[PDB]
Formats: sequence, structure tokens, C-alpha cells
Amino acid sequence: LVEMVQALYEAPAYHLILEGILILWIIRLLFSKTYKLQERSDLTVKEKEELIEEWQPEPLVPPVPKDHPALNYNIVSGPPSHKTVVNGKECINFASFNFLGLLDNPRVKAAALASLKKYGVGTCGPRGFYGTFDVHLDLEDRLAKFMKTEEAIIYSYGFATIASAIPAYSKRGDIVFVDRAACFAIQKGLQASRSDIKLFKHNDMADLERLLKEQEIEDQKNPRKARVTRRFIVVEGLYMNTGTICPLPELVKLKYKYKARIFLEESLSFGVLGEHGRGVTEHYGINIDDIDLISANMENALASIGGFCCGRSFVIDHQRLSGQGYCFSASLPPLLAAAAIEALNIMEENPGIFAVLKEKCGQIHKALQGISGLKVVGESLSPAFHLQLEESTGSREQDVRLLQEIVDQCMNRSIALTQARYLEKEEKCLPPPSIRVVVTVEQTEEELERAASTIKEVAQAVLL
Amino acid sequence: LVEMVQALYEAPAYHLILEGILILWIIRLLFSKTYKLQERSDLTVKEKEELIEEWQPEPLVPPVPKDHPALNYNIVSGPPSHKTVVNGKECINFASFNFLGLLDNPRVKAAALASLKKYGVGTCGPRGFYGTFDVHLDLEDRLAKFMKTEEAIIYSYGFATIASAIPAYSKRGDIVFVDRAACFAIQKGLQASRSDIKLFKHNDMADLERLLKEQEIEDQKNPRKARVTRRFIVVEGLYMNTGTICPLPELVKLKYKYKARIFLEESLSFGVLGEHGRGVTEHYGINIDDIDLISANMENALASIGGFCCGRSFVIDHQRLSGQGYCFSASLPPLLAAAAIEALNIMEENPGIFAVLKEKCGQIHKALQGISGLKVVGESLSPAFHLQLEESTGSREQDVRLLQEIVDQCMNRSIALTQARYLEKEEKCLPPPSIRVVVTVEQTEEELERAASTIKEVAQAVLL
Amino acid sequence: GLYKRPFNEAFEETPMLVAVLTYVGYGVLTLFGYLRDFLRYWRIEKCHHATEREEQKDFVSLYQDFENFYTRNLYMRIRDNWNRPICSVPGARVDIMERQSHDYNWSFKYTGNIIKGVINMGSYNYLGFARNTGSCQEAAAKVLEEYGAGVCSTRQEIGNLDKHEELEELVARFLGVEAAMAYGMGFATNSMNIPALVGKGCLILSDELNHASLVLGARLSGATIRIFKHNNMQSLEKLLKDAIVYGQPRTRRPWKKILILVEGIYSMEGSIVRLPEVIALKKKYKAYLYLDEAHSIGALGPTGRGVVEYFGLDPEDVDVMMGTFTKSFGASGGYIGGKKELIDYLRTHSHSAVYATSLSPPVVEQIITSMKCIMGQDGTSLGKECVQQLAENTRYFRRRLKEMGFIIYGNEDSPVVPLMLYMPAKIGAFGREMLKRNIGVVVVGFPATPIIESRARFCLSAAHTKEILDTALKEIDEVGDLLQLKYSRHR
Amino acid sequence: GLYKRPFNEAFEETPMLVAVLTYVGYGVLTLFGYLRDFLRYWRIEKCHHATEREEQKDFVSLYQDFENFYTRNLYMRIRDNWNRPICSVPGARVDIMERQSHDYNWSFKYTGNIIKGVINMGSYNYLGFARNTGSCQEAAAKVLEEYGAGVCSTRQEIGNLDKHEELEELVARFLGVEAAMAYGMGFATNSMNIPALVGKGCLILSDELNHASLVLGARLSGATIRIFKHNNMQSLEKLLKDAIVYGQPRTRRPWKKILILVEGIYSMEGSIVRLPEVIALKKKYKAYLYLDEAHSIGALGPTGRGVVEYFGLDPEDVDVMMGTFTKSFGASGGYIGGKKELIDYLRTHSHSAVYATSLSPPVVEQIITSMKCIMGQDGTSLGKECVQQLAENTRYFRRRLKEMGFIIYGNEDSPVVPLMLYMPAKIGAFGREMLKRNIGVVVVGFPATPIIESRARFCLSAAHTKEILDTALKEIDEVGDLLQLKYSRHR
Repeated sequence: LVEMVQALYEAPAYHLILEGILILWIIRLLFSKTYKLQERSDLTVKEKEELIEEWQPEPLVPPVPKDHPALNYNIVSGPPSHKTVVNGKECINFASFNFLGLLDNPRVKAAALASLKKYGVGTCGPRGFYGTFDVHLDLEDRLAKFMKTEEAIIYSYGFATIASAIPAYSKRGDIVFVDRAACFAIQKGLQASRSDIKLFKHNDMADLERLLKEQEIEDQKNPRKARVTRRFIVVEGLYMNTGTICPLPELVKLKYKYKARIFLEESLSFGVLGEHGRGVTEHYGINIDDIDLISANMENALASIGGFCCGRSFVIDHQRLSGQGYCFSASLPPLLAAAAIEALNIMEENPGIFAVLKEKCGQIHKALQGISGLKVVGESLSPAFHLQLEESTGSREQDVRLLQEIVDQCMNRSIALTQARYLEKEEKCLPPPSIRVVVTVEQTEEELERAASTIKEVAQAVLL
Repeated sequence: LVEMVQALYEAPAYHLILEGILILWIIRLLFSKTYKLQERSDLTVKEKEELIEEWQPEPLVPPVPKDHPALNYNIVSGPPSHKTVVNGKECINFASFNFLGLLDNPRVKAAALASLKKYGVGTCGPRGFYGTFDVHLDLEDRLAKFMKTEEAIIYSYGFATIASAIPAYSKRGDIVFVDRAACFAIQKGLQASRSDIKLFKHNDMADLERLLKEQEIEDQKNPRKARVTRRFIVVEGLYMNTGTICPLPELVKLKYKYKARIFLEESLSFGVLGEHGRGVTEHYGINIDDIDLISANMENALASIGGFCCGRSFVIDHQRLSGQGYCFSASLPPLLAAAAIEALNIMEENPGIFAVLKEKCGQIHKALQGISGLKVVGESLSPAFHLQLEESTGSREQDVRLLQEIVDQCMNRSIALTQARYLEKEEKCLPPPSIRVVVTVEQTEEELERAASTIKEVAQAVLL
Repeated sequence: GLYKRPFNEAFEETPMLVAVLTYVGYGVLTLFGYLRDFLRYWRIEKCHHATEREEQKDFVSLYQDFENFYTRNLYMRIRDNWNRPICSVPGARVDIMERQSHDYNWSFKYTGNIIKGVINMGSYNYLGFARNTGSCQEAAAKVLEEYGAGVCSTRQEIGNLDKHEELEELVARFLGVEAAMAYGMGFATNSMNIPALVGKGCLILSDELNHASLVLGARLSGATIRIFKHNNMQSLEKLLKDAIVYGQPRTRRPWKKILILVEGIYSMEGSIVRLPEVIALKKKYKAYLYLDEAHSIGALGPTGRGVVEYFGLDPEDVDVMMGTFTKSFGASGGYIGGKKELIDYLRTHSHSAVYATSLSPPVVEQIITSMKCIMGQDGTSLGKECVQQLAENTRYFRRRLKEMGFIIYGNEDSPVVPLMLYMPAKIGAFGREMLKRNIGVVVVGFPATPIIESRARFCLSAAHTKEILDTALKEIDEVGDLLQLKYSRHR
Repeated sequence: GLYKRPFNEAFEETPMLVAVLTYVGYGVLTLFGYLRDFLRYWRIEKCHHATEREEQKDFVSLYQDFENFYTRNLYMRIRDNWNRPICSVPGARVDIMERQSHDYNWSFKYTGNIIKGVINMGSYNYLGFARNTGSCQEAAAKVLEEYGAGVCSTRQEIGNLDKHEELEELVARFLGVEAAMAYGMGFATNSMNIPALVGKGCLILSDELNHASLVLGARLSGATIRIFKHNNMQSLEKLLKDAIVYGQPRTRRPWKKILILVEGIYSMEGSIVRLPEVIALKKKYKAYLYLDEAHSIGALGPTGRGVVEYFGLDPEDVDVMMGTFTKSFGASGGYIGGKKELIDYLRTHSHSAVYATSLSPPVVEQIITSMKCIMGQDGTSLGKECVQQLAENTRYFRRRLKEMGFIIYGNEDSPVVPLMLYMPAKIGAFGREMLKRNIGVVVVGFPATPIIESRARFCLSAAHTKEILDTALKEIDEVGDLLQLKYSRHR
């Protein structure tokens, strides 16, 4: 003990160093349980050749059954608009997402031709260098002013917008609470970012509350990690797969109570909802600042290619350097930018088109009630809703075949409908097959009740 | 240099120890080129289950074509002897390896019955304990005295004799020079011992000399290893696969010149060759001491089950403790030992039977000359020789079919022949298919020329 | 594989002194950036960046501050070089809206005056189709008047038009393959058609210098990705052999598929891919080939059919041929060409077709008109003239630049010419000095490239004449004398 | 698998003091052996071994001298115990030719007098068929008079007789399997029929205590051999799982076959194999089973049909059933039973059939007569009497020996009873003292067994009566008192 310590202290230095080295050797030996066998073997050249020969690759593409419903593409013999011509038959368009009828306005075409005379068709470069035109900055300023927000950023492709916006902010090790009935663009954006994804029930705040409280428990488990994880809630203003609106005020309250930012998608909502057509926020009266990021695409309402994101500069400015679809691709052609600017001018000039669209949506949604085999899933304010089989059959393929028979019999009677298309093996929550009905400010009253009557008669004829 | 050495010497001890430790660390780091990736992965339980399920074992036995020449076993309706009955047809035996006709002597049967009355049938134990009878020691003494040698050891199974004798002396790292046309027992003995095997041409001393001189060069390459490697030459007195004798005196000279011991096999030679029937050694007059080990089996000449090895005590005594077939198996029944002893007594009593056997072998070998499709490979002193196809066909199966047709047509005319059988996929140097002719001291003159005439006529009938 | 004509590429190595000096510069920048950050943190110096709103102060911070270190300290100092607005057609001469900043590039304010006549060497013109007047513009205007600005639905439902079908058949005839499909974005083409071809249990062999779209498409699929060295056929052999022999990483199973992603011309380096060798190994080891002819579809080849025509091989050897209309044809979009079964499967099981909006009608009309002009269907000789003029221009420019003593990367045939600056300050210096002499170039710095290799890329065109090239070459020589940019020991 | 009746085995562990003492003894022996060798080397002490002839002095030495260390120093001291000649039928009482040595067991000289009436517990009689008078002897004499001593050729050529065919069909009926084949040596059966079944690319799972014949047969084939622990089903599961999952060692490929070599009763230990479990795993993992019923074919079972009858399972579950006639039936030979295709393949592609001489006619006649006697074909009750008497004898002997305080190994049903001596000198002491009391036993030492476990094996028989067992038990108790061999703490 003490005497041993004194004796060790009285002993020389190099001897004690050697004894310490031996002690370290012993402590290394005790924990060295790796029972290495000390053997090395390698393959021969002929064995490598035979292994090469035996391997057989699968074909690049699997054979197709050739009976795919999507194998036959509808061929439009002209512009897709009111009174279109599809498959050689005269029809009335009930499938194109053109809510405001801005596709065929002479003013929009005049603006597009004016910008075509000046710049041409192609930008020929990314926005990062010699691909930024004055029209791009003008359009971004117009989008910022229209939505009463500081900054906006434009992408040249609608799908890439949210799919590049989401990975820019959400990184590995974060938590995202996304709705179950989220569009495919949001799903691929959430796949690109390697964050942890938690899905809650469609338009249910109870499941969101439960998930948030479980996250709170996990935060209390380890505060240090909980201090470096960011929480996001990704929702859509008007869901495409269902046609139902989102409960914004409760989401805002949950955000401020549980410290999780909000990403909002307004693709259908952007140009149809609100007194001036600004989205679900104007419909509910929620302040614009309560939502961090609002994504949209100019393809549906504005009738032009591309998309955009809107928000405060603190949030938007990061996408100019982290958005892959923005950094590594050519910019939007000036033609489509000018078309979007003119569409914005027309939308600002007259705000009654949103009111007449709401009128027509309500009328057609009320009229389509009372079909034996068809149920109208959706809401009375969305321009696009669905028609689903009430008593579904045993398989999905028979259901899509029945719906396609209904669609064909409708087209033969000058009603142009379409059926919702999904990737069966890729969609997270595959929706049931459903016919899609889209309402415009161009469809007259008589056409509305005629389409309702035609769909009713065809449904009764087919499903009985 | 010198000043640096003096400065290092003037420095303290523990500091220099630390610097040396650092030098060892550096020298370890420099040669530590093992670029370990620091990763560990393991398989899941379900993956293990699916791997178990996908594996499918091959059947224990492959399906048989059912047309095998060896599928049909000849059925002898009685003892195999002169004037036998095979397949229901009366015949004269030209296939059984009974050279001296000692199988059916009343004296041998009387001795066997006398020892059966006393001991019974089974020994019921190994020689290592309570399995050694007085008859075993008596037989070993008789075999030692007959061959003019110090010691002999008896095995209870003829095949196991050499197959256990060879591995006892030859170990891993030795050199064995074995003839190419060596019987299967020698081949399996050389496979059991993991020594290096070098094969030379049949009855060619030139190839043996060349291999020995190459071994001499390899010895000069590394004397230390050459001082601890033992060299053996394994030969047969009368080769079974060919029927030709071995050149003993030249082998003895090569042994004494190149320092390589000799193992000799006398299975056919033992009871037929020499004035008193002692093997190829008595035929050539070579001294018995020049050969280290002489192996034989009592199955051919003595007409009894078992085998033996003969030599000096210095060599024989090792087999009692290293011979696996001796240590780990039951001993020979006293019945067969007494039969062998009586056969030895009869062989010692009358030495003219070897002379009459030589007479008959010479006569039949001369008579069988002059067949268009059959060539007589062998020598004029061996009791067993072969008949092969002169102009062989394209395949082995057609050749064996032709030879079997000849054999069947001979059996239908009261001549009992057989065809040599080999393991096609196991034999190192597969001999050509051949009919086998065996000569006894019991076959009269007239039977000899009758068999010759019958084989001649059948060969001309079949092969033309 | 063998070459019908010589294949000569030059990648001269950096001088040692230049390496030491650029490391000195980067170290100085790092130290001053740390001091800058300390001053900004302790509120001694005012911060010009925006801040989170007071209601979300207790929220977890949105960004990690260390990730933007180079943005504030290195990128912002020379930020004025990149996002330069223009107000005219991106021809051989472009008009740039000149801008000034007084807060050291944190905020830019636009002066009224506009630069005019700037020689354009940053735009991706290769055949000079970016013109505001011509036949293509007339056809585009006609289709715009007829059809409109854009389609409002996807291909599968109602958004398929006759224009798309005729464009696809024209592209299939142009390439030489059986069938082709068209998309509205070159980035989306890869990002949406690589996940469909390969999935979990497959292998992807990506080059060292692949584009971001190809990498993103590979990541979106569950396949395992292995990166081989840039144009190193020995490395490709080694990875192919190891992948075939050793199988999957954890449980040894055969790979379902092996896909090799390569490009025709790499924009930054300017090196043309060694196509004969890679096709040889593809056939030998039974792999699949994905070829990105974004830069070579119009620039390379005697007639402008890509690297498969430049080398002279067979288009049927390449399994998938991606391509982009933005560079050469002067309109946005993309395409994939291949056999009929491939195109049918992509028509049925591709993300872009199902969920994304189709191309615009004026854009497909402009592509159709330009592609018809290239193949001589209009009957004029304009198609061959631009293709030969581009080769003359690139050979002349590369030869004269190399004889001046600069260091140039890539093959002699590639229209893209990367000059090497090698130092962080010379990037901004070269950009500003070249702008002062009415030349527009593109400068690429550290985080994109390796540390020692910073460059400036010249993208040549058939619109450039001999006079314009002579003026640009004289200005480049003068600037290289000013900044001592001639690092070549050979000349 | 489940047991229809309890399966109780006892392997009591060695006391620590006994282990220390046996290590002391072995160390003393090793040191004295080294001194012995030094004295013999320096020619101080005369060497009694033979020497190489003077003509071969310059030849390389035949044997390595260190290999025979234990033979000269440890084995030769007690060499008189093992090779004991006998001069009568190995019944319950045997006559031993007594021998003496004056050179300390290097050379033995035979005295004229002969011991008589020695109780035999070393011979492998299990049913008492080793009799010089009876019906089997009469039948053997008749066939010897008719046929002769032995056949002079192999089965394939002319050596096949009717006696062999009827013996094979009788064996097939006896076991219950479809077909069977017979050979002239039990060792040769394994050594020549294991190489035929498996080859290169197959796996063999051998027990820890397999016989030398099984090991030699496994080695002669090119299959890979893995050894699992003795009657450790968990180890067998682990090796089977690893072999199936990980495949071949160098290149991961599926095993062509998996063969499991096991025996019914292990002679040295006396432990019966856990057949239900091993058959369960065999079926579960799709393996093949080779069962060596050399010791259990006559000793075990209510009727004497082997372990498959002792447990009560189905013979069709065992793929290959080897067996030996030497132990129970009283005649040399061996056999393999199985399905018809197996027997046909062995008839065509087995080394013994092609190259080796067939059985002797008197031997097959004796086997036929004894096998007919067991199954009751003679009509008497002699068959059941011996089988029940053997069980009574083994139970009585094991119970009385265990109640005396000895340490006994193996299951209670196995007729072989290993007593443990544990010390090198007690081996020879026990052997000599038991011989002095007219009892013949077998002692096994170090190089065969583990170092601490040296034993003496009693092989019981149905020929032994109650009086003989009582005499032997009294002598064993007296000797155990003399040598202090009772090491058991339990009793």
C-alpha cells in the first residue's frame, strides 16, 4: 500500500518506464480478443474468367403487357382549350388545368410575341451566368408584389420547384411532418433530403398533435441533440389527390406552440382561392408572414411553364445558391416569362373571375350529386375534384377499366374527361382510381348541366 | 555525428526511452500500409432464412444409365473352380486367380475345418488386444521362414495391406518415384500419404534416371532440406495391368547410386515365380536384403483372405503401431490363417508345380499368337495376361461392347473368360479395355488348345 | 477499341511555385474570414444580412452558420462577376445592364447606362441558332399564334399533342435510333429517367466529373454508386471486374444490372470521352451504357450527330442516349433516344410523363425548324456551313492561345476552352479586366473545382467571325501579360 | 425431435487433485524419458532396438526419432498389457498364453504354462455367438466342405456367388431398408465407400469422436471436413447454418452436398447418439446422414435392430446405414444398407467391388445362420433370450459399479462401461492386478484419449451369467480399494 508506493517512488526512472510499458502491454493483451486466424487466400485468373462468364445481366427494360391503360396517349389535333379536338372527335374540355382561360387571351399571345421578337426562344445559359434577362427580374418582382411578400424565386420547370426547395432547407438528421395525401413532387423532394419523415392522417390535427408530443418526449430525452434538429411541416393548400382544403389556423397555432416551421404548396390554390386569388391564406385571412415558404407553379392558373417560391429574403436567398434546379439548369425562356407577367396583369385588373369560378364550381359540385355508382370526393370550392367508385370491385385493374369505359362513352358524346394517373409502384399512399373533373371560367352554364347529365347517364348505363 | 552521439549520451535516461518509443512508433507507422476501412456489417435473420431456403442439395447418387457393362454381375452356382457353373452354363474356369489349385485340396479344407472346430469363425477383436491367436503368430513365423527374412506382418484384408504400409513410412514432404502402371491399391496408398509423387514410364530406367538426376539438382539447390527428405521407389514384381516383369537389378543399382529405398509388390509374383516360388527376387537371384519391404496378398496363390508384408524387423516393427488397417480393425479369422499355413506346407513340399505352371503359361502364350483383331500384351512367364484390340475403334464403350460380345460367345461354348474392370474416373493411367486370360496348374493340355481355338474362332467371327 | 484518327489531349500540370502561392492566398483569406466572423459576432461591425423575425427567435436556427463561411468571406468579395443581367439576344454580341455596389457587393444598385457590343463567350451557342430574326423565329411565332404559350396538363392525360409526336419522330430520325422521347427540362430528364431504369440491387458506375443532374438521378434510385477516375479506362476495368466477381457488398449475390453513366464533352475540362474503349468494355462485360450528349449533340461531328458520329461508331451500340436542346438548337428541353421497347417503357413508367407538364408548342416548333435546318431538309447549305465554321473557329482559337504560352485543358476538338488562372484573386481580376475590355467570360473558383485549379471557360460559337476572334485573342494576350497568366513551360 | 423414453447420460468431471497428480506423473515421465534418450544417444547405455544395415548408413534416416518418444519411454514400460495372445474361443472364459520378459518388456519369451478360465471382458461379444459348437458352426463347416476357404476374384468379374446374393437380401430384410451390399472388411467399407459418395466441392460434418475408418474415408475424398463437438446439437446447428449461409470458403458457391457422419454407440465413451435431434436437423436443413451401427446393430434394440429400433424411429430416415458383423454376429465383414438406387450406384462405382476380393463362403454362412437365429426364423426363443439377457447384465453391472463409488461414462443402456483411472501408472497397475485375479480388461492411455482421462473399458456380453458378473464386481471393488480408484463425490 503506502509502503509499496514509497518503494516505487524510490526506484529509478527507466525501470519504472519499462514496467509501465509492460502494464500497457498487458492491458492491450487482455482486451485483444480478436482471434485472428492468420490466413490469406486469393482467386485464380481462370476462376475469375468463369465467374465473369456465369454472370448474366437482366434486360434493361422488363417486357410490357401491351394492355396498359396508359399505353394509348390521347392525341389532341390542335391547342388544348375550350371546344378541343381529341382523338379526331369534337369535344368540350373538362380535363385541362386551365382555370382562368388565360391560355388563349389575345393579350397574353401579344405579350409573348412581343418578347419573342426581342429575345428569341432560348436563354442559352444558367441564371448563374449570362442567363438572367430583365424579364426574369421583372417577373420575380411582380410575383413578390402580387403576394404581398418580400422576395420570390422562379424555376424553369414546375415539378423541380418544390423538389429543389425542400432539400435546400431539410438535411440529414431533421424531422419532417408531411401529410399522407401529398403530391409526388413533395414526395421526391422529401426523398432527396435524407431527413426523417413522419406521416400523419389527411387533414387530421389529432395525429399531428400526437406526433408532435412524441417528438417533445424525444426532445426531453436528449436536450443537446434536440437543440440542433429543425422541424418542418409540409402541407398543400388544395390537395390534388383529394381536392380538399387544409386547416391553416390550427397549423399556425401548432407551429407557434411546438416550434416547427411551415412549408406550404399552392399549385391549385394560387389562382383560384381568395378574393384577389392569392391562395388558401387569403381565403382564411391568415397573415402571410406566418408561413415560411410558399411554393407554386405557373402551369395551372397562369398557363405558362415554370414555377416559383415566395417568402422573406432570409429564406428565399438561400435557394439561389442551394437550389439544384436553379443552379444547374438553364433559365426560363423570356417568352413564358412575358406571358406570365401579362397573365398577372390581367389577374390584377379584374378580380371577379375568381368569384365566377367559385360560382361554377359550386353549381357543378351540387349538380353531380345523386349518381348510384359514382361518389364525388372533393370540396365545393376546388375547381378540380374526383369521381370514384362507391362500391369498388375486387381489383384495381377492373376499376380503371370501368372508369375508362365511362370516359370513352363520355368522349363519344362530346364530353372530354380524363382519369387520374399515378405510378403504382412508386406512390407512397396510392389513391383509388378516379375520374377527374376540372371547372373553368370559360364553361357556360348549359355546358355544365349537359356534362352532368351525360356523366350521370353514362354512369347508370355502365355500372348497372 | 560523433558530437551528436556524445550529446545523446549526455542526455537523461527517461527522455531517451521516450524518444526510442517514438522511433518505434514511426517505424511501425511507415510499414503499416494496411488501409483498414473501419466498417462492420452483418446479415439479418430473414436474409439467413431466405438463403437457407434458396439452397438446394444435389441428389446423393447420380442417376445410372442402366446400360452399364458392370451392372450385370456374373452369378456362380457353386464354388469358383475348375469346371465351374456360371450363369447356368457349364464352363471351364479361365478367370479366377487360382494359380496353384490349392482352393479345393482336401488337405487345406481339412486344416481349415480342424481350426474351425477349435476357435470358431470370428476373432471378435483387434490384434492390439484379445484378438491375437497362436495361429496368427504361427502363420507370421511361417511366412518369415518361407521368404528367408526376419519378420512378417499379416493383415486381414488384401487391399488394405499396401494401402496401409505405404502411408506408414512416406509422410508429407517426401519424394516417391512410382511406376505409371501401378495397381489401384498402390495409388490409394500413395494418395493417403501426402508425399510428392513422380511417375516414370513403364519399365523404363531412362525416365527414372532423369527424374533422379533432377532430384539430385534440387538436392544441390538446398542441402539442408535435402538432408531431411526420404526417397522411395515403389514397383511391382509382376504388373497386373500389363502382365510384364520388372527390371530388378537395375533398380537395385539405381537405389545404391541415388540413395532411395525400394518398396516391392509381389501379388502375382509371390507364388508363381522362382524355383521355389518366392517372387521376382528368386527369379533374378537378387539378394532378399536389397529390398526394404515386400508386400503380397494371400488371395491369389494361397487361396485365402488377407495379405502380408515381409522385411527386416527394423522396417516391419513400425507397421504394428502405425499401420491403420492393422491397428484399427479385427484380425484375420483363424480358419483362413490355418488354410494359409497348410497351403504354405504344400507349396514347400513340392516345388515342381511352379515348373509345370511355367510350362503351361509358355504353351498358351505361344498358341494364342496369330489372331487378326487380338494382340496378346504380356509376357511368357506370367499366369495372367491380356488380349487387346489391335485396331481400336473410336470410343472405349464400343471396344468394351465388342470384347463383351467375344466373352459371351466364348461362355456359350464352355470357356469362362472375364474382362478387366477399372474405375474410369479414378484410375490415374486408365489402361485400354482387354480380355483377361489366367492359367492354372489344373488346366490340362487339351483344354488349353481348345480355349485357344475357341477364342481364335470367336475373335475372327466377331471382328470381321 | 481503336481510333480512326488520333486522340490527343493535354492536361499540363501546375507549377510548384504557383501552388505555393495559391495556398498562401487561401490561408490569408481563411484567417481574415475568421477575424471577419469574430467582428460580426461580437456586434462590433454591423451585419448586412437579414435576420429571423422576432417571433421565431426561440425556434431552432434555420441555417448552420459554418456552412455559409465561404459565401460571406470568399464568394461575396467577387460576387459581381456571375449574375450579370443581359437585355438582348445572346448572340456573338450581347448587351449587359451595368451595375454598381457601394457596400462591397452585398447589395447591387443598377445605373441607367447599358453596355453594348460585349463579345459573348459565356453563352452556350455552338451553331449560332440564338437569333431574334430568321425562319425558326417565324415558325415559332406562327405556332405561338395558333397553339399558345404552354400546355396545361401532362402527357398521359390530355397534354399530348401532335407537335410532340412529330418532334419525337424527327429526333428519332436525326439520331438514327429507332425511337425517342422528349421532355421539357434537361435536368428533369436525368433526374426522372435514371430512377426508372435502375433500382435497389443494381450498380451504377459514374465518372468522376459527372453533372449534378446525373448524380441526383443516381441518388434518387436505390442502386449502389461507384465512382471511377476521369477517362481512366484501367479504373473502369478494375471496378467492372470487382463488381462482377465479388457481387453485392453484404451478401454475395450477382448484380441485377450494371449501368455506366458517361458524357460526350465535359464542359469544365473540355475532354471528349474515350467512347470506343468504353463501348468495348461494355460489350465485353455485358454492361449498359447511358450517354449524355448535352454538349456534343450539335458541336461535334462532321454533320452534328454527336460523339457517335465524331468517332464514327454505331448508335445502336449505346443503350440510352440522353440529350439537351438548350446548347446547340437554341431552345429549352431534353430527350432520350433508344430502342422501341425502351421508349415504350419510359412512356409508361417515367415520372415526367405521369406527373409533369409537357413542352411548350413554340419551343418544339423552334427545335423542329433548327433540326430540319441542320439536316439540310430546307435545301440550303446553311447546315454544313455552321458545323465547319465551328471547327475552324475552335482549332484557330486553341492553336493561337496555346502558342501564346497559356495552359489549356481538354482535347483539341472540343469547342470549350478552359484557361487556368490558378489563384483566388486572379479570378476576380480576370473577370473585371475582361469586362473592362468588352469581353464576357465565366470564371470558376475553389469549391466547384479542385483547390489548385481555378479556371475561366470560353465557349466558342459558329457566330464568331475571324475579326471577333482576333480582337478577343489580342485582349486575352494583353490581360495575360498584365496578370502574368502564362504558366506554360512548353511554349 | 422428442424422446419416447428418458435419455440420461452422466459424464462426471475430474477432481482437481487427481488432475494435479496426473500432471505430476506425466512430467516425471517426460524428464526421465529425456534422460533415458540422452544416455542411449551417448552410448552409455546399450540400445536394444534394431539398426539400419551398414550399407544404408549414408541413406537418409527412415524414422524421425522424436516421433517414437512415447513408444520407448511411456508405451514400452507397460507394453505387456495389450498384445496378449489367446488359445481358445473368445467366450465368457478365455485361455491366455502367459508370457514373461526380463529385459523390461522390450522382448517377451513364452513360458510353457497357460492360464485358464480368465473372465473375458475385452472381446466384443454382445450376444454370445462366439462359440466353437452350435448350429452356426455346423452350417459353416458344411459350406467350407462345399465351397472352400475363400474366393479368388472380385465381385464384378467372377467372384460373385449365390451365397453373397442371399446374404445381401437377408441383410436388407433384417435392417428394413430396400437393399444392402456386403463387404469383407468393416474398415474397408468406410474407407472405400465414403470417397464414392462425396467428392471435391462437398462438405462433411464429422463428430469429435469418429472412428479412424470414417476419418480415413473422409480424407480420401476431396470434400471439406468440419468437426463438431461430441453430441452437441447446438454446435451441429451452428456449423450447418454457417455452411449453408456462407457457402464455399474461397469463392462463395453453394455446397454440392452436406454429409453428416455419426455412429450409434461410441466404444470408448459409451454414449449413444442423439438420433432424433440429428434426424430433425437433417430434414430441416436438407442434409444427408451416414450412420455407423458397428456397435449398436446387435447390442441395442428390443429385437436387436440398432439405434433406429432402440429409439423407435423409421429406417428410411437414415440415408446410409453402415454396419459391421464382427462385434455381435461373430464373423468378420461389413455392410451398407439403403435405397435401391444407392446400392446400385455402390455396386457399380465402389472401390471394394471393382478391385477387392469378396467375402469367404463360411463367413457369410455363419452370418446368415446367426442373423436367422436372431430374427426367430429357426423357430426357437434363443433370439430374444440373448437380447434381454444383455440388457439385464448391462443394467446390473452399471448400477452396482456406480453404487460402489467409481466414475463411469456414457448412457445407462450402452453395454460398454468405461471406468476412469486418471493416472499413467494406474493403467499398468490396474491391468496387472486384474490379470492376477483372472480378469481380462482393456486399458487406454494418453495419446489416444485426452491427457487427464485414461480409462479401462468393460465390454459386456449375454454369455456372462450372474455368478461371473458377481465375481468380476467383487474383484473390481477389491482392486478399487487397493488403488483408490473411487473418485466419485456423488456416491
